[PDB]
Amino acid sequence: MEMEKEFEQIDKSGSWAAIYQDIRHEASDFPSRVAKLPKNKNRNRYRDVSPFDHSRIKLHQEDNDYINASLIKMEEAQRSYILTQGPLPNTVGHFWEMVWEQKSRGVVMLNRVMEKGSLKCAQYWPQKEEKEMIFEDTNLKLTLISEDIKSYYTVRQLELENLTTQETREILHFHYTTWPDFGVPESPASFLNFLFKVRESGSLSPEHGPVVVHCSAGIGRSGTFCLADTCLLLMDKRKDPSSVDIKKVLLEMRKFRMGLIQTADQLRFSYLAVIEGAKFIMGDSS
Ligand SMILES: CCc1oc2cc(S(=O)(=O)Nc3ccc(S(=O)(=O)Nc4nccs4)cc3)ccc2c1C(=O)c1cc(Br)c(O)c(Br)c1
Repeated sequence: MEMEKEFEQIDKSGSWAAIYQDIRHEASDFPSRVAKLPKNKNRNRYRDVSPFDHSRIKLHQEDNDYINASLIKMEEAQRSYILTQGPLPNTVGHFWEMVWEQKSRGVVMLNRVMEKGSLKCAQYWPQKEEKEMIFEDTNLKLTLISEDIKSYYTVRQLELENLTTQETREILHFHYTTWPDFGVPESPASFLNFLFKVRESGSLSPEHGPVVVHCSAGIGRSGTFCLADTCLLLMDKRKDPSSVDIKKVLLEMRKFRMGLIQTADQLRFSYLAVIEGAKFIMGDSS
């Protein structure tokens, strides 16, 4: 397995930061003019994380169509993802409008609402069945249907209702709750399990709109999720799985949203996830 030995090489040489800087300097740079318009400043959580104009998700409202969200299209893998920031108190309605308009079936959340004593995103889903949320600005209603709390993640069934047309849709919320406040998980086992539970739900499948994936900024943990998913799918599709180059896949995804994978530790973790996921498939039973 050519990837595992590249991993040992980099580890032995302690050159993860070196590899990561090469990726940073090779990464695409495209205009992000809409994101920097002054009227949009309170729609962005971070000054330096903007969607490229060419891949940004547009809301269907003539008013202001801006949301900090990007479409990542992986042609060969036939996967699409929407990566977005954790919603702000003033953008929770826009977030659910995007979910509605894009026909998404799943929302993947990779952070806790509070980490390190600070708020990382708004509480944007209801916490009790009988206390639904209404987003008056985008005319949507959100009801908690069920909630299944597991050791490393929680899954919620939500009902989204378009109050204007009275159409309703079932949305699955996949909430990974155990990413550490600092650094990355020591083992990728629970993260890979989570990813494949999202897969089995149908939320990544082509009959639905793109999954919505977010963390704090929508580039770091979120990038690790998409990169691992796409790499593992490509290894199943190609005649030669060892031809999959995680660095090249990462650079292709960075054509669609800047900053994916924020630290050298996240880069190493992404390799480790792909390697261990591959090895699990090679020993798979049935
Ligand atoms: C490929 C995705 C996946 O990758 C994983 C890696 C681990 S791991 O971190 O503990 N590493 C690991 C663990 C075990 C093995 S193994 O040698 O025991 N191979 C297999 N045993 C049963 C089936 S396959 C090889 C590597 C654990 C769990 C998974 C995992 C799953 O949790 C998982 C896999 C599939 Br396929 C699946 O349909 C679902 Br649902 C979950």
